[PDB]
Amino acid sequence: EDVFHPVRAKQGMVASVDATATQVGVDILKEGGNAVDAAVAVGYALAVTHPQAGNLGGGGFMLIRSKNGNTTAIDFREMAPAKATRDMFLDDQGNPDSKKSLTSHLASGTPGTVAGFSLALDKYGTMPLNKVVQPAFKLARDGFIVNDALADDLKTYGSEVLPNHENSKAIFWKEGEPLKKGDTLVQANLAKSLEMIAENGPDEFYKGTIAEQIAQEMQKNGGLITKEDLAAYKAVERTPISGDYRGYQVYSMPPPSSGGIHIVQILNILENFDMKKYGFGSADAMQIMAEAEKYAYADRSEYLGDPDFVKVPWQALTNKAYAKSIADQIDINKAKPSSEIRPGKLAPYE
Amino acid sequence: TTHYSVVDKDGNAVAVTYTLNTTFGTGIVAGESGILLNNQMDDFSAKPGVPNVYGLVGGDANAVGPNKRPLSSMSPTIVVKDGKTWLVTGSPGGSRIITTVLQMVVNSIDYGLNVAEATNAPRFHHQWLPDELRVEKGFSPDTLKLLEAKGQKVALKEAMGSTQSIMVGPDGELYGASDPRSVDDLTAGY
Repeated sequence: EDVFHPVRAKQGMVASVDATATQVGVDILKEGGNAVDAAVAVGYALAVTHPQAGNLGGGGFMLIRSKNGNTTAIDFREMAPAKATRDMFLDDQGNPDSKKSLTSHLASGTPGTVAGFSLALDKYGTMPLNKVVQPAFKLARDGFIVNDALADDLKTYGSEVLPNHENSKAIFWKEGEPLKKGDTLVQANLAKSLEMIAENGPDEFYKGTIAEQIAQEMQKNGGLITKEDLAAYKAVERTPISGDYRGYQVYSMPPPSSGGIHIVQILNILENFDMKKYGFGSADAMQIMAEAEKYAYADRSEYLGDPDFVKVPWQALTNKAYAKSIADQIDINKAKPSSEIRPGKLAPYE
Repeated sequence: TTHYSVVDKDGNAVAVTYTLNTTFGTGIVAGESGILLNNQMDDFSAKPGVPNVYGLVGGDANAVGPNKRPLSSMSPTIVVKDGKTWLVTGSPGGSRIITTVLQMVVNSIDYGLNVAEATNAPRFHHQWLPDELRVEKGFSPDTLKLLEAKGQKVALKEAMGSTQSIMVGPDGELYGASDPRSVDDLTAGY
């Protein structure tokens, strides 16, 4: 009856953008590690097999829900350097320069991935860091075959930045061209970094040799990340943002992410409509959702930011009465131009 | 960004979304560490009212500041049914993460699609500014004409996201789905 079939398993399962990383996660589960152990192992593996986004030099979020229902969020989003300033990306005329925030050394925030994975592993995992890093270490040391996904990304997106930096080019470029499908990608330097983290712990990244390498890279090229920045970084466990949609409870990331709040806000709006009745791919369902989305993004532009710096009115934004006031504005037969939509007035729902 | 999901034999679940921001980030490796550096700073509002790479805008709340965490759209998500973990999902896509995940939830709850069906279904997106109803290939010409008649400004663009999800059955059985939009990915278990 179905055209599309899910993969099935009776014990454990891992879903990721990379076959190798997924298999690393499954093997960890088979060895007895829990979901967190496997998640960290996958995260480290992707930092090697999916350099496009898997990383040690970036940041992210983790949602954890124990078998007992305990649900929590881990914020390991990058922190702007201590020397960062409000107008740092403006040119002499006062206009933002996308080059500065996307391709220069000023575009980087202090990495939180290593801190986040260790916070989760130490509190909710069962295996030592060395054990979950080992798979990634071997992949970096011995290398892996470049597949279609990686080859395509290196050629398309990589060409715009990788060959412009000596150290990056030495790793991802070959014979003057991006590595091709079938080639073997060995990352010896990354392997060393992984080995040191495995042996010395997360401090290796934030206070050790890696920290020194990051600080120097920045200092020599006009970047701002310093050793003080790295030593001051910290992942933060925060309460998830959640809601109730037709009896289902939805949990996602809280500020510094806008995801949880707007997903809940929009679901709150949609709850006022008989979505099932309209059905997937119907003009009515798409109309209602497109309109609801407008109000959420308008609110996003005004009320969302790092909660440690600004008070986010999350209660009001996820308030069902507020959602109802928005739903009553949606005309299923007439879209409202964005020019007529502004951030909502939250006072009545504070 | 890349997202991955995990559910173990005991029923514990984890959803992780992490990133360098754009593909390969700055493309800058940190010295001899072999580690690529992120360009997450573009997620801050550089100037009130001016859009960033994803067309998102801001003001004081998301303005750049020392030690501040730039606003994200990353949404690792878990939906609970009958008191138990039911759907574990998430996806990359910058500003589109919110709507892609939203659609996974709506597809699962309102349309009763299995995890693979919800994953392979086409996606649409509207982020207020720019004022356009972005759509992927896959929607009926009849439906798109009705949307235009309603006043929507339909814009056919590149595929959106890469959901990597796991749905948990009432008996603990696991169902998973990788995204057709991403080649070489995998959902596997035991």
